Formats: sequence, C-alpha cells, structure tokens
Amino acid sequence: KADQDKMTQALVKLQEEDPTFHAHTDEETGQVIIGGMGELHLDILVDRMKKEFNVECNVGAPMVSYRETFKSSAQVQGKFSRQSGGRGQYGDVHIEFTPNETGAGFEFENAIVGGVVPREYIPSVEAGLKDAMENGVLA
Amino acid sequence: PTINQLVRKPRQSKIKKSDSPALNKGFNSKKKKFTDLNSPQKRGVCTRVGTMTPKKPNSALRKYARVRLSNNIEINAYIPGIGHNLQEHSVVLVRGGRVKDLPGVRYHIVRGALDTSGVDGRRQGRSLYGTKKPK
Amino acid sequence: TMTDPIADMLTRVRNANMVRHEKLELPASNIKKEIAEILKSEGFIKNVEYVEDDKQGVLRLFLKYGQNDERVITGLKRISKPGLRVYAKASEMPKVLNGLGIALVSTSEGVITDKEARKRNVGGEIIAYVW
RNA sequence: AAGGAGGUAAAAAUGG
RNA sequence: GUCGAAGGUGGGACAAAUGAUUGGGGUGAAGUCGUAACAAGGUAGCCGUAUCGGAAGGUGCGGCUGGAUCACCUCCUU
RNA sequence: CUGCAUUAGCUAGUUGGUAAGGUAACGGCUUACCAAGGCAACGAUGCAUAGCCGACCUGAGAGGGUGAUCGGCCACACUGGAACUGAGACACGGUCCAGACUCCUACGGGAGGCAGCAGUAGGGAAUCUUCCGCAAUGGGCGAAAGCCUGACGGAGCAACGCCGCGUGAGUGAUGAAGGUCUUCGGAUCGUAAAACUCUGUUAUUAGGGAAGAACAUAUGUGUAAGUAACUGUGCACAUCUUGACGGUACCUAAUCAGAAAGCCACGGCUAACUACGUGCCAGCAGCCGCGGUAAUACGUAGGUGGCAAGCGUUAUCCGGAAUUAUUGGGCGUAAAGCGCGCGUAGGCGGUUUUUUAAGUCUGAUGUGAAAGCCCACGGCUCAACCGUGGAGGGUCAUUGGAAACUGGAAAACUUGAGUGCAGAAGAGGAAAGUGGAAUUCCAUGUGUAGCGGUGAAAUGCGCAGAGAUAUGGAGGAACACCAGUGGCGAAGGCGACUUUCUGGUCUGUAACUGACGCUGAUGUGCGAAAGCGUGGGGAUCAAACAGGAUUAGAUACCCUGGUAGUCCACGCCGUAAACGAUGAGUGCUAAGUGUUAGGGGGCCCCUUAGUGCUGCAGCUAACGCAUUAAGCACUCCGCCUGGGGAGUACGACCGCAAGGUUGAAACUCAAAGGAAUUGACGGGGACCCGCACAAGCGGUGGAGCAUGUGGUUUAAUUCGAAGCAACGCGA
RNA sequence: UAAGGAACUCGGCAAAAUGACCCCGUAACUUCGGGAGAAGGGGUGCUCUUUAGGGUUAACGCCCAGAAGAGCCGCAGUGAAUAGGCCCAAGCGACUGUUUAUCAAAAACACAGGUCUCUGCUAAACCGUAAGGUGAUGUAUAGGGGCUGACGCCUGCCCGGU
Ligand SMILES: [Mg+2]
Ligand SMILES: [Mg+2]
Ligand SMILES: [Mg+2]
Ligand SMILES: [Mg+2]
Ligand SMILES: [Mg+2]
Ligand SMILES: [Mg+2]
Ligand SMILES: [Mg+2]
Ligand SMILES: [Mg+2]
Ligand SMILES: [Mg+2]
Ligand SMILES: [Mg+2]
Ligand SMILES: [Mg+2]
Ligand SMILES: [Mg+2]
Ligand SMILES: [Mg+2]
Ligand SMILES: [Mg+2]
Ligand SMILES: [Mg+2]
Ligand SMILES: [Mg+2]
Ligand SMILES: [Mg+2]
Ligand SMILES: [Mg+2]
Ligand SMILES: [Mg+2]
Ligand SMILES: [Mg+2]
Ligand SMILES: [Mg+2]
Ligand SMILES: [Mg+2]
Ligand SMILES: [Mg+2]
Ligand SMILES: [Mg+2]
Ligand SMILES: [Mg+2]
Ligand SMILES: [Mg+2]
Ligand SMILES: [Mg+2]
Ligand SMILES: [Mg+2]
Repeated sequence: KADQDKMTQALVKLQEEDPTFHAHTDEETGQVIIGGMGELHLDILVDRMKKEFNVECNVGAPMVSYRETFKSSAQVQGKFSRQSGGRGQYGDVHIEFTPNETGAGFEFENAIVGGVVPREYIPSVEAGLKDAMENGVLA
Repeated sequence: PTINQLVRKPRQSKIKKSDSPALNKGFNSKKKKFTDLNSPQKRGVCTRVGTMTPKKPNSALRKYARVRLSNNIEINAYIPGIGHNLQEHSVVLVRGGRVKDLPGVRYHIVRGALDTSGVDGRRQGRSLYGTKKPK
Repeated sequence: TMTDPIADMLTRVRNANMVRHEKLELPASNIKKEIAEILKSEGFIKNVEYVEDDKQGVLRLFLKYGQNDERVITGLKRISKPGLRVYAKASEMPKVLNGLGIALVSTSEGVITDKEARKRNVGGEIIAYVW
C-alpha cells in the first residue's frame, strides 16, 4: 500500500501514453479498475507498471455491488422506549412494507390519520428508513 | 528585574507557531528526510472524501477531504463552494486556512487547480472558487 | 544599607515638597551641597544653609512656593544610579521639559546644569532631572 | 451606643 | 623504510524511524451511574500527607480563612 | 560576530623549554629529550544550526527579521587522499591512487564527471532560449592584422516587481428604450445612452531613420631620446574602413472610436444596501459570529465602495504587541516573594583630604571601498531608471588635553557595623528529676436488670452480675486556672514544676576598632503533620477494617468496636493555604489611642524597641495599604508573561520506599481570571406583623343522611378542577 | 584428513577450539562488594650495543632485575609439556554447603532472616519402669516445637466447621 501514490502517477502517465487504457475509481466498491482492449493488453500494462514504474500490482475480477430487496409484504411495528435513565425517549411507528415494482426505487407513503404521528416526526421516520435501508438487512 | 539581573539573564521573547505547519515542510526522497521550507501551497492526493458535522452551535454536513501531501503529511482540507467533483486518489492543491467549525480541518482545497473543478453556477467572487468568466 | 546618598537627598526633597514643608535637614556632602546650590541658583529652592558640625555636617534647604501655594519643584528624578550609570556627550545633552527643566550634570568642570554643559561644550554624568 | 479581634457552649432524620 | 586515503575487524556512544502491545491526555451529540464543589451546597471548603472505595470522593493527622452562624464571656476602635 | 547546562569538566604534541629538521615565512609546524603544564561557570568541552559582510525588509526610535539580484572576502569543483608543472594550484572543463555510479567493446580491453551557457530527466506550489555577435567594455596569445572569449553586449519568454500611457474627449433632458426597486405617483442605473462635433496617445498602412564608434591597423606629415645617418620607437595632427541589436528606437503622412476592463468587497472592525431563492439545509467565516420563512452575513440580480492591467487568496517577516517592558511592565487578592536560616563567588556600597587617568568628557589625524539609503543637481518627453556631488554610518585606532563622579593608590573621621561597661524580660533550645487532675484496665465490698447511644434507633456490653458506687493497684499520654491584638524564636514552632548546659534579643553609656557594610547564584543546614527503618512503648484517640443505623443505593456523614499510627531513641523523608498568600537592607513622609520590656525629665511630659487598633498625604482595577506601607526612593536576590495539556513526559540528581527537585512539547480553547455592582437564590441571620400561636366559645374527626372527590364497575358512568391557591368547585 | 562446517542428534553427546606471562582495553545490570580473566586486541626466540636500578660485600666478586636501539633465523619463538572457550536471553533455587554407599546431586535438604507457639526453672521438650540424665552447670536478649526460607516491596477477605 505504500506504493499507491506511485501507482496513481503511473496510471496517469500510462493513460497519457495509451488512449485505449483507462483507470477509474469505483465509489461503491472503493476499488481502482483498469479497462483495456484485452487480456494481453492488460498483462503488458501490468508488467510495465511493475518494472518500468517499479509498482508491483495484483489484479483480479472486479467486485460486483449487490443489492437487497423484500420479496414479501408485511405490516410491522417499531417501538422504542428509553424512559428508564435520565432523559426519557419515546417513539413508535406502524409501517407496511411492500415489494415495489422492480426498478421503481424506494417509495414512502404517509397514510397517517388523526395526527397519531405528529407531522414533525414523519420526515424523521422517512430519513431513518432511508439510513436503515442504506445499511443492509441481509448481507 | 534589576539591571544586573537582566545582564545575568537577558529577556527572552515568546516563540511564534505557524497556523499551517504542514506547509512549512518539504521532503527529500533521496536522503529520505524532512526539510524546512515555506510553501504557499502543497500538492496532495485525496486519501478520503466525505462530510463532517460542525461543532455546536453550527449544524451542517461540511465537505472535506483527507489528503496526503507531497511531503507525506496527512491533513484534513475543507472543500469550499457548493458541489465538488473530488474522490479518493484525486490530486488537489492545498493552501492554509482552517475551518473554525471543523476541529481537525486546518487547510483548504483550492478550487480550479489540478483535479479540483470550479464551482458550477458561481458568478460573484469567482476567483475564490476557480470558476471561469461565463460571458 | 544606604547605597545612594544623592537619591536619598532627592527623595527627601520630593517628600518634603509633597507634604509642603518649609525646611529640610539632611546629612551633608560636597556633591549634595553643589546640587543644592544649583537648585537655589536656578530658583527651585529658596535658601541653602550649611552647618559645619561634627559627623560630616548638615544641609538645611528651604523650599520655595509661588502664588496660590503652587509648588515650584514639580518633580525630581535620579538618572544615573549605582546599578547603572548614565553619561552623555555635549551634543547629546538632554533637555528637561523642552528646556523648562534642568538636568544636573557632573563634569570635569564641576557639577553644572545642562545649559552650562551645552554652553561650555562638555558632557559628563547626568546626575538628575529637576522640573 | 455602633463596629472590629479570641475563645466557647447547646441544638440537629431524609429529599426537593 | 617512514607517513598515509580507502578498506577490514571489535566494543562502546549518540540520533532518527519503526514495533505485537500498553498508559494516561484532549475533543466530541440529547449516552450510563451517581451528586463532589458553588448558600452553612445540606458533613464549611481548601493545603500537605496516608489509606480505602465504581466514580466523583470518604476517612485519619497537622495547617489555612480564601468559612456561614444563635447564646455567652475577653479585650481594641469611634 | 549563535542556540542549548534536560551539555561541567576538557586537553597528553596537549602547555612551556632545549636541539634538530622543515617552510616564503614565525611557530609543536614535525620529531627527540625534560618538566607538568594549558583551557574552563568571563561557559571550556559536547551537541545543533550557519558561508561572513557592504547591505535588504520593518519600526517614530530603541530594536526585530533577513543575507536573492549587485560588490568584497571565504570555501568547494562526483567522494576521499596526493603530489607534479608553475611566479602563482595541491588546480571546475590537468595528472596519479582509492571509492560509488554510469557508459562503450570485436570481450582482448577502454571511457566519463554541467554547482560554465543553453537544454534533458527528476523533485517541486514554483522560476526562461539547446537564440545572435564579438560591433561596445574586459580578458588570453600575437610586433600587428587578427584568433579565441555562453565573460560580456544583445535579442527571445514570464504582469514576477516598480514606473509611465491607454482603453477616448466636448455638447448632450428629449431624463429615450431596457434592467432593478416601488408606497404603482415614482426612484435608480443616468449625461449614462442615442445623436452632432473633436482627437489619434495607441493601433493598421507607407516613407525617413540615430546615437551607442573609441578606435586598433594602414596611409601622410610634424615634433622628442638616441644615431655617424636611416628604418624604427614615444607623442601630436589628418584620411579610408569597423553595428549583433536592426531598418530596432525615434520622426513624418493617411484611416478608424473604431480592436484594448477586470478583480474583490458592501453585519461591526471597514467605504459601500435593497429584491428574490433557501430555511440550522445548502452554505459563509480573520475575530465576534451568520443561516430554522422579514437573512443589508448563505446564492443570484440591481445598485453602491475600493482598486484597476491588475484584483483577490495562501505562505513568511516586521508593526500594531509597553504581549520579555534599556528606552518601556510586573509579583497582598489577577501569572509571579524560594518554607526559613548560615553563608561562597558576583553585584552594590558612609564622610573628608592628596594623587592616578581605566571608565567618563573634549580637539586633531587616518580609516569605515564601490554600489545602496537620505539631500541636491544633471540626462532619458515624465517617472521609474541612469549619472554626478554632498551628507551619513565605529562599541574603530593613534595622539593631545580636564579631574566633578565611578574605578585604582595614600592619609584621616565616627554617624553604619561590632566590641567593652551597667541593666531587662522571655512557652528560645538540649538533658535529667518531681507532681496534681482525668481516661482506660485489673482486684475486691455493696447492689439489681439495665447500660450505652441517637433525630429516632439498633449493633454492642450485662442476670456467669453489667452500668452505678468505694477502696487499692498497673500503665501510657497531656499539662485545667494563670492565659493576655501577651512573650520568645530565622522559619517550622515553644505553655505543669525543679535542676544543669546553652542560643538570641532589647534598653542606657559613651571608653574601644575604624566602613570591618548590604544582598547573596552555586553550596550547606533547619524545617508542621503524615510517612519509612530498627528497637522500645501503648492509656486516650483513631486511617484500614467489622457490625448497626440512614438511604432508592450509602464503600460516608451518625452509633458500637477497632489495627497501623498517635508517644520515646536513633536514622530517613524534606513537603503544607510552610500565609502577612506581602524577599532582605537602608533612609524619608500628618496624626489619635492602647499594650509588652525598658530609659530620662517634672499623675504629667519626653524617649527606645516591639505588639494592636483608627486615620491623612500618597498609592491602588477595586478591595484596601497607610512610620509594623501596598507611599516616596537606592542596592541585591528570587519569581511572572492567556487557560488547559502539566507540575505531566523524557533526561538528570536525591530517597529503603513513598516520593522530592529540575522540567518541556504535540495538541486544544477564546477565553481562563481579580475586584466591585444590581438582582435572584440559601437545608444563612435579625427584627416586625397577621385568628400565626397564646386566651376563649363553638365545631369537624365517632353515628345516620345530603353533597363533591378518588378508586372500582359499566355500553356509557361526558368533559374540566389536584398542596395551601382541587374536592356543596365550572353546575 | 580434501571441500563444507552442526547439514548430526532427543540434545553439539563426543571431539575440536580456548589455555601461560606481559601490555592495552573492557557493557547491561548491581544489594555498589561486584558483574571481570567480561568482551575485544597487541606482544613473546636469538645476537650485539648503550644504559636507570636493587640485595650482599672494603672492594673485587656473587645474586635479582629493568629500558632503548640496531641486527639474525624459521612455516611457526609460553617453537615441547602443563595452564579459561566466549557471549545474549528465560525458568528454578538467594548464596558457600547437604543427599538416595551401589541407576536420581536436583528445582530436593540445610541455611542466615521471618513468624507462630510452648516454657518462671525439679522450665517446657526429650530418654528411662524407676533411679538417673539430656535441656543447662543455661534462666524469657533463654530453651523446645511448627511453618516460612538471603534481600526488596508486600502478605487481602472468612472464626460458620475442626
Ligand atoms: Mg454536595
Ligand atoms: Mg460539603
Ligand atoms: Mg471508610
Ligand atoms: Mg549549509
Ligand atoms: Mg514600537
Ligand atoms: Mg583548470
Ligand atoms: Mg564541467
Ligand atoms: Mg546548468
Ligand atoms: Mg513535477
Ligand atoms: Mg516590542
Ligand atoms: Mg495568585
Ligand atoms: Mg515568605
Ligand atoms: Mg560607500
Ligand atoms: Mg510524625
Ligand atoms: Mg468511628
Ligand atoms: Mg511549595
Ligand atoms: Mg507562597
Ligand atoms: Mg510602635
Ligand atoms: Mg576436513
Ligand atoms: Mg581443510
Ligand atoms: Mg538439525
Ligand atoms: Mg536430521
Ligand atoms: Mg562435551
Ligand atoms: Mg542452591
Ligand atoms: Mg546412587
Ligand atoms: Mg550420580
Ligand atoms: Mg519451603
Ligand atoms: Mg494469609
């Protein structure tokens, strides 16, 4: 890892030398990916980086960023009571989770009647859902 | 003090510290050592890019980058302006000037230098954010 | 113990002037007497008497107050001290209060005022300021 | 009569 | 043949980097436990020292007033 | 002419002498011999960093920072050593050797050193052309023409800096369109624009076109030394010829306002305000801060402000910062007086007389290069710039003068400091001995069922006889009353009495010495309590600890026990809010009133040394201090420089240990602090009042019932009111 | 005993190496004694010349014993023999000692030190049926027994059971 800056500089110089060789960072996987015209092309470039630029590198299959989804619908409840110590906290929600049409993305609906959930906290509930979904639930 | 006391032990002035220590140091790779040299800016590579929460009473998601400088010192540099195109491994220029809200952020990333892009849609005080004249 | 008789004399004069005393008795010495004579000649004090008794003698100064009880001596400052002695050249002689005051000096030509030092073109040890 | 200094008793539940 | 750079061998000195692991320090958001200090802060507080206790701290000995206070006597000032 | 003591010892050819050798030269420069010298707290040695200066930046100055360009001096030429040649080198583009690195090779063997000018790669935020000419100045060689000269003279690039000039000027209300705001009238951009007139600095085109050039040489004469006389040589006057820059600067003529304005800021500091969007988000920010629907602080727009071919940001230095204070600050409570003595070096030192001239003062001479800064003048059209004079800059040196002060030498004095003589008080210290009160324990007589303790209790002790009471014994520890802003001591501290040894202080006197004094780094001692070691001792009290209580819990406060320890000897430790939070010495500056130990003159007056209170002048941020200064002054020491980190880490020294002394930094905050003011509050106080107690009459609490409330129940038992100030209350 | 040098092996077992004298020089740590012969180096024969000394003697003489220089010889000079291998770390036991005569020498025993306990003298403890003895011709700073085991810093809670 001490040669990562050398690796970046070598990649820049090699991209200037060779239009068809590309290097980019993938945000989701945090990996640096090199794209080329073929196995021979990438092998030659890897050896050239190792020797000419003195940065020994290892190459592998790029990681695939998977996702998660719910296959079944269900009404669920979440309650949190923390009155025991010092400041007391209370929260409660009833949410129906449904498998959305594939590719439609997350959809939050507010079927609150009678102000049982004050309108102030509904955006907070949506944000909490967004964060908890950003964090995986299965893998 | 008496004049004799001053003759024996002369007066001693307070020593002044820099607000941007990381800019005062260069690195010689051949000798593998540090050297004292004042630079107005230093190049670096963004080790991390993200957001930080300011200390109270302020509240925000302030954009910053952890940068390793050309002298191998790792610092936190604020990203000024609205919107930026910086990621890990981006090569950026860093100048002095801390962000009072952000505790460990003591430098700024220059806009419109090296990889960093100018602020999109900026029209007043453009030179401070590296935005070309729209005309 | 005592280390600066001239400073002691100046402080005696200052304290007596503050309390608005009329006379002031102190142990005598030649330098003190010359200082007192310069003060009289310049008009800061009224009279100087020497008592040639035993034990080095006594100086008896008589202070001078103007109309409205205003004090003629505004202030006295020791300049040269045992801990640090001050000398000046003839061309570097200082003016006290833009000339309204005197600097008592000690020179090869006797202890004189700054005006006389400048006139005779001599320097020396700046004993004191009086204004 | 009002202020300053030394010694010296007796009393005592708990939480705001 | 003398002198003699570089070199070799040896035990020490000093400096820097780095090291499984480890110690307290600072900062940080509504965290958890209690409430030590500020009123006599509900056991006056603090200082040095010793020891004990999750924690602040408690306790002992000597010291300080930078301590509130009802009755008493003893003096000093106007 | 530099930083560090968290570097105190260094030196053995080292220091001196003798002899020789060696060198341009003196010399431990080298060798042989003899000696043990030499340096160092006036900082040696070690470590770290550094080319030095003229100067440059900043500052009112004193000072602080810097050592580019240009000039001087030094040092070096891949690294290390050496010598050769030479007048000169231990030699950048020389030699030899060694070393690292690199290159060529036919594999036998060879070669190289850009910190010369360009340029390449690399490092970096960042710094230029592989250009022209020797025409000018300078250099080497040559008799000379001349050759060489990446010195140099030029050109090229870069807003990098400074300076100069542009991007137009006059008129122009008819306040045109259009933007922004609006109170929907208008305001503003704005004489700005449009339009008419004018100019060409600049720009394009076409012509003319410098200086920098002196020369050298060559050719003519004239003159001067020498010659027997020429050629020649020196000098003087004339003539041909010599330009990279460059057909550049500059000048002239014509054409066009036409090609030539951007940057930052507008909450306060700080010059400049409004509308929309956003809504603690996005974002701003040098500090204070701004942003959650009315944002002059975020983004845009109009307008405005400052500058302008530049404007902003970052970095670094000086200033503001008197915030290390010589100029020019402090230490009672803000940071700061060592816990206190004794005392070394050093710093400082009473009065008079004579002498010296080291400091001190004054005159002359030399020097402080040039450039630079400052003043003046002159030349570029101006200016920058260039040139020429002046002035400045030394703690400089040599020399001649003065003697007041400081310093040195000599001689006197008694005022400071000690001594003698006559007196005073004292819990000053050390060691032995005696004594009364009281606590605990042991034994015994009497005696019965509690004692003890607390807010209230319980643990515990006691029917085996406790507790109470009387007597005797054992032992340890402290000295009731006197006792007092009283005494003594440097501080810590010292309180029964007696004896021995011993320290200090105060009063009067004026024989005696004659300045012998003050302070005091380093050092050396004393130093409350706790604590450590060895050996004793052990009543009381009491950390730890056990039990009881309180409490939500109670590792406490309270109660019952209880070990170390508390006591003694000898060692150790060396710290405390070791405080007057106030260093020592000295003198001077209104007063009133106590008290301790004295003295003098008539209960009074005066007086010395302490110890208190009150209080002027003066001081102080204020509180307050005020002859026992925190006033006015002089000498010396110690100490401080925002709050945390931290009295921590590392190093060192000390200690048996506990720990002590010395003592940072990274990082972090914009405060932390002092004195005083007004409120509020207190499980602070004093006083005053009230059917608040007290006095008294009658009630409620007990019974049945009425009613309201809580609870429960119900399909619902509608909702509201909850201490006084909810409950026959909204009703 | 070529080249190698622990590759052997459970293990460097055995062997090899070191070894004398003189000179230089010598670390952590430490209870300040030590560690230490630490380590790591240099010298060593013979001849001749010059030359400071000491003992014994009138002296000569005899004996001891250095220093400097210049030379000579070999592969090699404590020329043979005899004469430490060294170092860095960890466990255990403080140490010198003691032990299974004849398979165990150790970390086991002992130890100086610590502590508990008994014992007032015809002591307690011990031998003996007793007499008589040891303890001791000692007397609590003494004597017996148990446990611990130099030294440093320490040794907490439980007395219900035995
Ligand atoms: Mg409390
Ligand atoms: Mg309290
Ligand atoms: Mg306790
Ligand atoms: Mg250097
Ligand atoms: Mg200034
Ligand atoms: Mg050369
Ligand atoms: Mg070269
Ligand atoms: Mg070059
Ligand atoms: Mg680069
Ligand atoms: Mg200053
Ligand atoms: Mg303080
Ligand atoms: Mg003190
Ligand atoms: Mg000059
Ligand atoms: Mg004690
Ligand atoms: Mg107790
Ligand atoms: Mg202290
Ligand atoms: Mg103090
Ligand atoms: Mg008095
Ligand atoms: Mg073999
Ligand atoms: Mg062999
Ligand atoms: Mg093996
Ligand atoms: Mg094997
Ligand atoms: Mg063996
Ligand atoms: Mg053993
Ligand atoms: Mg056996
Ligand atoms: Mg055996
Ligand atoms: Mg054992
Ligand atoms: Mg035990």
